[PDB]
Amino acid sequence: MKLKTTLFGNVYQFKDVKEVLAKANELRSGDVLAGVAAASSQERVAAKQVLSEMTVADIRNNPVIAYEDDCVTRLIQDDVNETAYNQIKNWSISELREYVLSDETSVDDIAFTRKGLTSEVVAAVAKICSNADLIYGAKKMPVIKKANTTIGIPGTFSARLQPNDTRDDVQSIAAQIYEGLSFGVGDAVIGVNPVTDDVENLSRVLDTIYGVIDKFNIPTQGCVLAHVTTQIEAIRRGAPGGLIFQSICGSEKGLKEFGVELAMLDEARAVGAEFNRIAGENCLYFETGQGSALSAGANFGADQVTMEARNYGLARHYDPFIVNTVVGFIGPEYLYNDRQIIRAGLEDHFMGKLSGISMGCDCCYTNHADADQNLNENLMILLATAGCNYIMGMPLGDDIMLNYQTTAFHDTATVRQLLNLRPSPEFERWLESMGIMANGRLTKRAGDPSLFF
Amino acid sequence: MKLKTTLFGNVYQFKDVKEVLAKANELRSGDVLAGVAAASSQERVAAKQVLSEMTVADIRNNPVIAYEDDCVTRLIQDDVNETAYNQIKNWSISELREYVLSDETSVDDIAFTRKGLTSEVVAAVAKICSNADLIYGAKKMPVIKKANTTIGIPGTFSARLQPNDTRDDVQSIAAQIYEGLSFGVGDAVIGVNPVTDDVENLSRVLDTIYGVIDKFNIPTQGCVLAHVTTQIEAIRRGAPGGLIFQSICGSEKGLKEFGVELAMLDEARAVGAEFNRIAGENCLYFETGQGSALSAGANFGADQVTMEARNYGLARHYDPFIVNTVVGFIGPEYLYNDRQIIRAGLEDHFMGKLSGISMGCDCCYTNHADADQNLNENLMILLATAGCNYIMGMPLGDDIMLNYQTTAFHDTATVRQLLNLRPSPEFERWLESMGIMANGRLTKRAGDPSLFF
Amino acid sequence: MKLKTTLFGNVYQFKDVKEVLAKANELRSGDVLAGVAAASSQERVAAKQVLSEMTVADIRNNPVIAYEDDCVTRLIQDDVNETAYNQIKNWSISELREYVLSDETSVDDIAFTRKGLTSEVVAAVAKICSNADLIYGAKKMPVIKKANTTIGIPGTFSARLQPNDTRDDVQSIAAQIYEGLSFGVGDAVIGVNPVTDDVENLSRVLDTIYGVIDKFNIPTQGCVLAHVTTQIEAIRRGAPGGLIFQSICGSEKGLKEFGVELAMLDEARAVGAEFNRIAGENCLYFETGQGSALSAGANFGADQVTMEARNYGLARHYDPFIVNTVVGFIGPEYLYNDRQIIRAGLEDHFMGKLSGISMGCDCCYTNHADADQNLNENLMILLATAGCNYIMGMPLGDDIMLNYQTTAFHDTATVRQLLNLRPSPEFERWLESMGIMANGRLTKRAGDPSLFF
Amino acid sequence: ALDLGSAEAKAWIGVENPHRADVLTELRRSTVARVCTGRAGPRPRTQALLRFLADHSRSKDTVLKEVPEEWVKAQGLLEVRSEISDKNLYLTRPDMGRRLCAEAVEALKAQCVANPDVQVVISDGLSTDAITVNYEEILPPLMAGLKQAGLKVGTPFFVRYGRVKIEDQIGEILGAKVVILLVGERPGLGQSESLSCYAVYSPRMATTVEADRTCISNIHQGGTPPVEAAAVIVDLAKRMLEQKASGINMTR
Ligand code: B12
Ligand SMILES: [N+]
Ligand SMILES: [N+]
Ligand SMILES: [N+]
Repeated sequence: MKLKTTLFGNVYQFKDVKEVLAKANELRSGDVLAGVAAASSQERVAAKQVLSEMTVADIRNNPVIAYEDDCVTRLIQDDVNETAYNQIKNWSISELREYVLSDETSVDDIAFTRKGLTSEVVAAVAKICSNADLIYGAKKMPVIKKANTTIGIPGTFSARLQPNDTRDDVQSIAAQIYEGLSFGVGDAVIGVNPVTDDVENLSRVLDTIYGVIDKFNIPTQGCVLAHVTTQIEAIRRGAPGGLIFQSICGSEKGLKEFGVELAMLDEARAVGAEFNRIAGENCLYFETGQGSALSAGANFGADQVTMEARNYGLARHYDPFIVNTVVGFIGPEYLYNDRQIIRAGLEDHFMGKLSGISMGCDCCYTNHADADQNLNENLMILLATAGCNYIMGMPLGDDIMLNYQTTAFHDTATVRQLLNLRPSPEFERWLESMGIMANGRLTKRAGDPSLFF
Repeated sequence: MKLKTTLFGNVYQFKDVKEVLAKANELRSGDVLAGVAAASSQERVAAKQVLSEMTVADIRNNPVIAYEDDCVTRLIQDDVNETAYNQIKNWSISELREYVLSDETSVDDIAFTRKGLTSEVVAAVAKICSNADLIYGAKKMPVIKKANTTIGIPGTFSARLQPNDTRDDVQSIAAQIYEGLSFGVGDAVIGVNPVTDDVENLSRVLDTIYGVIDKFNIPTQGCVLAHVTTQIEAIRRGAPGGLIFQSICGSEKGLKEFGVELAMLDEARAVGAEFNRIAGENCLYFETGQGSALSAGANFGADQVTMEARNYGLARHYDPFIVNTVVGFIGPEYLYNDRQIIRAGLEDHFMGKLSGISMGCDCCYTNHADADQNLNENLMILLATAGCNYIMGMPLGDDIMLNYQTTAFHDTATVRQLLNLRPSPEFERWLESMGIMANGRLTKRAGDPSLFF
Repeated sequence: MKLKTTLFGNVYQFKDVKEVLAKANELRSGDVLAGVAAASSQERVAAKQVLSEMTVADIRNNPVIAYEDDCVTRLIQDDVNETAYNQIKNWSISELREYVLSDETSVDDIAFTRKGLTSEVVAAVAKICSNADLIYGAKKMPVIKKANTTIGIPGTFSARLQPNDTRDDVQSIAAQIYEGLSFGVGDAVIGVNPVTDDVENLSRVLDTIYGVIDKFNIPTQGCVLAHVTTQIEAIRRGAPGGLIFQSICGSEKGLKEFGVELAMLDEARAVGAEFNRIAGENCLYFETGQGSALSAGANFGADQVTMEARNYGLARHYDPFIVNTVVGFIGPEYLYNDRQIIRAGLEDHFMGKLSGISMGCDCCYTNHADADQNLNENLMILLATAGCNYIMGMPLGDDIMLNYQTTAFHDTATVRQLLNLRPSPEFERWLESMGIMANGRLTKRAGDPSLFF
Repeated sequence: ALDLGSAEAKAWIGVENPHRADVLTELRRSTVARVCTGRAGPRPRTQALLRFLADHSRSKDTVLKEVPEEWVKAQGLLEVRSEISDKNLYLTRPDMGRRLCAEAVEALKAQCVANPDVQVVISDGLSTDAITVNYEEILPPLMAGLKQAGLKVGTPFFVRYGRVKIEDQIGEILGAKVVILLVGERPGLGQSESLSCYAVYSPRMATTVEADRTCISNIHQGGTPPVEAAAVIVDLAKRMLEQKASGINMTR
């Protein structure tokens, strides 16, 4: 295989695939912090060309972390459909990119092709894609899942109600819930990030969430985004189960950083089948984001885009209901400004859709990064046109606990009426009977949380 | 619970739940052969009334075979969603039947309720259901699965192409393939019942099926209905795998009669994920039928309807692409005439749809039974109105090898054009491209196998 | 009116309306170069709050240039419907922003309200609007015009074919024409920016454009973007006239920099009515862009957003077929990076749609600015969701003459197929007749310029 | 007239024609979240957006403000810093913020109590205001309870430009049984005084993972009271010493 090319008469030679995957990335502060970024725009373009000329077999046979050394690599390699792989193993990444972008390629064609891929090959395609390539490519790759609502249908747009409080106070959490429901937010999940991690806290938050669900017969699901072990524990002891959440990393050492074993995710799948109040077949929830492996010292010289794609290969194994990247949650040391956060959000969603998971995105930023709320509104609309399955929702996007800014409840209603998108069909039926929505638009009395009183 | 009722001033005593389930059955020759049928029509109605008053917990806690003594009972009991069970454990079988038939009960309502049921409870509801109850109840309970074709969508009707031969002759098998495709048959599966059970014979038939599939780019899947062990070995050796088939029974002793372990079904699921040419996530295929448990001495004093319902709780664990009862495949010792075969067909399909599996039906009969071809035409139409996922297809319904008569290729086209039903959407697009079907109807050149030459 | 506000206990004093309008702008390099930007983010929010509390009369009565000293100010002030002004003269800028964004505000409501506005009031609303506000507000404000094609209909998306050459070579210009038509580009206009400003060169390019138009009976219009004086003289001499173009500025001193009198625009309107091959009643074409007034020293202490808004109040007087800002055409001295160019693009389009003109946008950037091609793809999609009337089109977006990068021919087809938007209905009918487009999508033979031979 | 930073602007209700305005004031009193601000179509109202931008301007300022050198000396604390030299590098080099500088390790072994059982470490992190506002309210009651009916309490010291993983090096250097790090969390929009606590039992730079720490976050007046947090941190260190485990390795 070729690891070198000549650009403008100058020869650009690279050491291995891991360097080609990293230097083909668009410029971001995380690849510079890892020392794997390209030195100039010429070497970045040269790395893209070498990457585009490598075959699917070249990248599949060279995982950034060895098989025998990483359980995430094993899971990705073991889950490959070898018949689908042998069909495409000799395709160059340039040909695979044009295959995904082709209008002659149907959704059913990609359904079998993506099974012959690994996360390293998925990341390789995103690296040689433009921003419009990432949006149009992901739009023609919808992924539909079902819990108590159906998510991912083209023409629909869901949103997670995120009611976080500085003390996990059930009065503050309920207040944000009635505000989000009045805007049509909550068909993805009503997920609470807990300021604590004790079992009696989770059950108290879950009892508050489901008290509202059972009161108005809301077709949705609840979740408290604590560690998966204490989620399993609370549900095993009587707490109402809906979605089971766990943060994931693209490497085994990254999972050990979060205290997560793969057996814990198998147990979450078994606890949900025995306990959870889910009509559909999908009840798991994962969240990702570039820079997690680098933060845990568990990237092994790989770039944060390749490591993020390994999240999607790991999540695909458990067929979750929803996955969303938290694109700008950490800080500028991994994604500095508006340009890098938008690019990462488009890459992450495209790679998640190419991996076959219900990919959403937390269009967000932090106050120590070079960004503002206009970035969240820029990316939320770009990803919506890309068919993003869902975004987050908070009052004005101000998280009083996580100390960051995400999208507002106004933002989901804006995207839905701007692009003529509907909620989940089960959730839309409830908003109509509640007098909150008509023809996908908010009624006059909508946006008023005192309507529920 | 009450094991007794007073009918017309006469007290009817019943031993256990097993006797009530058996005697509440409509009259069939298999229950008489099993010594479990009701002595009179009065006792049969008495067993129905006692059954209607027993709760869900009464029948969930009383399986016809013990948990510690049967792996199928363990699989059915362990798969129960216990939260959904506690919501309905106090409901009587009478209230559960009215709950299923209710127009105020949605598909998503049953989607969660059915998870709290066991196979013995599924049979209990069918025993107190009339023929129209079994039809209307199964219609409002659609089960949609997807391989290379989507099956079970309301308004659609699929069909299995069944090209059998007395010597597994591929030229005779291929002749029946072009015959079925010219009628629109084959969107469920092109499955061959093999004369021989050797690996090379299985691979030769598979190469013939997929040679036709690959030449015309047919969206469907191939299968050879041999034992699951030789199917797996042939696929491991390089034969093209589509659907992996295995006949199932509702008891561990019954599975031993066929030579099947539950680990064999786990392996077929793992082999299909690694080898099979399937775009969707469902790739397994099971066939059932009343009388198989009694034929193996593996019913343990239970009736053939309760034992058949246990096939579905077992099959649901593996989430297969298609299941179908072979309603009158064995002989009159289990189902005697037209009335018993029609009743069992409506029973099996309703119980399968209630259990959440993609339920079809081989509307068929044997030549030593009290039936003819007009029976198959009566049952196929009643089941099509019930939303039957698929039926079989042979030239005029005559199986030159299995020595029985199923439905014809003409029968699927008749059902579709009579009830305004379409094929699988992927397959319908292919028939339109082949000039065989336009607006769901056969064209002038349809029904002509020489069109493929 | 109040020129002062207290923010966090700190009193912020502002000189006049001109300083409040300038400092309320989002951070851009042109305002820093103009010495009118806010000193801190605190003062910027202070200028926004003071601006929100000022009434419509406060800003209508305080134009950045005096009436008696500027013919553009006279044109903007004389065109005001005084009855509509008296209805809204007491409304604050905060109430006007909420009035525009309101779902209870219809297109016919804004149709009359906008007549009582001036360009300085149009800029005031945009300054206190977020990026999503500029997008959703401009979407609900469609402006429909018609030449030989109808533009601006919601659900449609047009594109200008821009075939430029380093020597005005007609064979090189014609090559880019067949390239754009093969992608569906050209329903807005086939406009050539000329290297030379002589009459015979202009006529030669016009004969080439209309030779292609007449050969294939294309419903569209040709244009050569030279000075309006030499366009008029060439058309008077017999050259085929379609759209008559002229670059405009928001001040009389700015128009003098370009050598344009307001009588020249009256003449182009009179010449078009006598000579031009236009079926509709709109035949004029203007291009704008922030920084032109500051480049000519003709902003008079005003910011580039208020000066750009004055281009629209001037253009509205002549009711042209199309107007578009060339958002990043000049350089980084006026718009530095991706964030400022995206913001200005949303600003210019919202202000143009609020002023009642058929507002497009040349999503573009220069090579000495802090931008790349992924920026153009971000802005074209955000603006398409905002109902942008049209964008530009060149092969891969590379202008071999203007030395900048705009959107590609691929970009219009991507937007249309991504957002389910159609071309101009007259032009779409022609693309369908040419076998280039079917159901709003490019056919297999589309994108091939050799199709016209 | 209205100050966007005033309490009157923070308690503003923007719902135009409400179903129950009295209920709306009940939700507004129930949370710090920016609820009940109304809407202009599907977009936020003008005043609610203006207060958002005013809060972002204040939040962006607190990112680069350091705790003064005189304040850390006014608390009698030994100031020390990581490999980071300024806050601009601190935002881009988290690795350098997780290692003590060469002069840092030597200063620790020279002036701190050796082999303690509970070692308290106070650091700025990403919020200076979380240190200066909450310190005198939480530190006296914390270091009392650790001593009243207590044990061998180490010497406090301030780590400038520090990250959380630097407490693994501190526990290794000083041989501390339990290391308590009080650190300012990243700044929010409405407030920037959020203090966090990260505690680990006998850390090792080579084997300690992040899940080995116990986290108590949102320590401020709007969240967990610093006085209330002092009692639960002392109780925590007691259980980590009894169980000899921290993070997810503890019972219940
Ligand atoms: C950013 C963040 C993360 C980041 C950390 C990466 C990074 N470089 O910052 C990521 C996304 C990985 C993350 C993951 C998790 N987080 Co977190 N995290 C935060 C957040 C918003 C900021 C913390 C902060 O400002 N630290 C100060 C800076 C200066 O220190 P730092 O060295 O830069 O950051 C380190 C710590 O923050 C630490 N960390 C981050 N989160 C958590 C959670 C726990 C339990 C622990 C022990 C440590 C830890 O990891 C970083 C590297 O050392 C807080 C919210 C808050 N307002 O405090 C939640 C928070 C601390 N996280 C929390 C949770 C629940 C988790 C998870 C356990 C979620 C899950 N179900 O798996 C995971 C696992 C953490 C682990 N064991 O490694 C909870 C803690 C609940 C509790 N009382 O135990 C908090 C309070 C809020 C929340 N719900 O997200 N988190
Ligand atoms: N990641
Ligand atoms: N059976
Ligand atoms: N301008």
